[PDB]
Amino acid sequence: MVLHSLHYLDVAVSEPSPGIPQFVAMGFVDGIPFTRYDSERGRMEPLTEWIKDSADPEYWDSQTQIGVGSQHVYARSLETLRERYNQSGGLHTVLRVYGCELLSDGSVRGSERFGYDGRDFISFDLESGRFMAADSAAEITRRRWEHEGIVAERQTNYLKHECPEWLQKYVGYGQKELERKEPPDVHVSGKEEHGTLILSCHAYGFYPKTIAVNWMKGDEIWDQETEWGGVVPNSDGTFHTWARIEALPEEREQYRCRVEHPGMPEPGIFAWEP
Amino acid sequence: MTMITPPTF
Amino acid sequence: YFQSMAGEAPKVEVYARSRAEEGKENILHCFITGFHPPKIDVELLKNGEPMPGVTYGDLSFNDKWQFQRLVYVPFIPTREDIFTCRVAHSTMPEPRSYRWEPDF
Repeated sequence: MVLHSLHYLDVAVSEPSPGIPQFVAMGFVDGIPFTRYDSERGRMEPLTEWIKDSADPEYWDSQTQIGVGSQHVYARSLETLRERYNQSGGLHTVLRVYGCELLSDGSVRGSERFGYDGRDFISFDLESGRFMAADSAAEITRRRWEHEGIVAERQTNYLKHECPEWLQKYVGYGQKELERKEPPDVHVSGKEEHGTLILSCHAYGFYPKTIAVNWMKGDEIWDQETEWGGVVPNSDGTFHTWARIEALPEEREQYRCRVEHPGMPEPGIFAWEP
Repeated sequence: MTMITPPTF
Repeated sequence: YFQSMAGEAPKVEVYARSRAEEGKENILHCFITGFHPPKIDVELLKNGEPMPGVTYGDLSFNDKWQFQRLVYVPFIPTREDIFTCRVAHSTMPEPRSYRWEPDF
C-alpha cells in the first residue's frame, strides 16, 4: 500500500493572463499542497505552518532558483513544441507531474509525466528506466535523451533517492497536520419538487478525503438510485461531499444516510428531520 | 533538492 | 462542434464549508474541473450581484491533463438569498449559472 506521496505539478503557459502566471510549481505531501513557486511572486513559499516552521532559508533560496530556472526551461520547451507541431502563437501549455510514493514494504514508486496542449507528450517510469513518447514529436526528445544517457540517470537519482529522502523529512515536519482526523459534520436536507422528495446527505469539513456516504432503504443500500458529488476541497484543507436520492414523499422516513469516516469512532446514520 | 528543473525538450 | 467538445467542458460543484445557519458567517466554494484550455470566467453572485473578496485558488490538473480551480468567498447565508457561480469557457456556447443548494 501507499503510506505517503510527494508530488509536484508544474503549469507553464506561453502567455500569462489573470490568475494564470507564466509558471507555477505546486508541491503536495499526501495530496495536500505545502509549497508553491509562482512566476509573479518570484519566490518559493510555504502553504502550511509546518513547512514554514521546519524549513530554513536555504530551502526557500534553492527552491526559488529551481523555480526561476524551470520558468526558463519551460519557456524554451514551449518554443520548441510550437515549432515541432507546426502551430501558430497563442495560449499553449506544458504540464508536468512528478513524485514518489512510499509503499507498505519500504519500496519506492516514482514517475514523471509531461503533457502538452492537454495530451500526453513524454513520460518516464522508474521500473522501465525509459521514456514513453505519445507521438513522433515526443520520439525526437526521447531519442535525444536516450542517446546521451544523462536525463535517465538524473531523473532516476531524483525519483529513487532525493524525492523519498525529502518525503521522509516532510512526514517528520508535518506529522501533526498529516495524521489528524476531522470527522464530517453530516446534515440531510430535503425539498419536495414536481411531486418528488430530493434528499441530500451533506458531509462538511472532513479530513482525510477517505469517506463512505450511502443512502439506505430498509436493509438495502439504494445505490442504483443514488447520485454522488465529488470529494472536493474546502479553502482550509478539509473536504466536502454529498449523495442525493429521489423518494416518494410518503416514503421519506424509509430513507437514511450512512456515513463512515476515520475521524468518527462509530458509523453514523442520518435522516431528514424537516 | 526536492524540486528539480525539467529536462529541456 | 460544441456537442463535440463536452470532454474539455467544465464540471461545477458549489458548496459551503459548513452547514448554513441564518446570518452566521461561512465560505462559499465553486470547484471547477475537467476543463481545457485553462482560461475560464467565474463569478460568485448574491442575488445576481458579484460578491466582494472572491479568491481564485491556483490551477491544478488531473490524470487526463484537464484543469481544475477552487474559487471561494466568505458569505453569510440567509434563507432569503440565492448564491450562484456563473462560469463561461470556450467549450460552452453560453455562460451557465450553478446555484448553491441551501442546507440550513
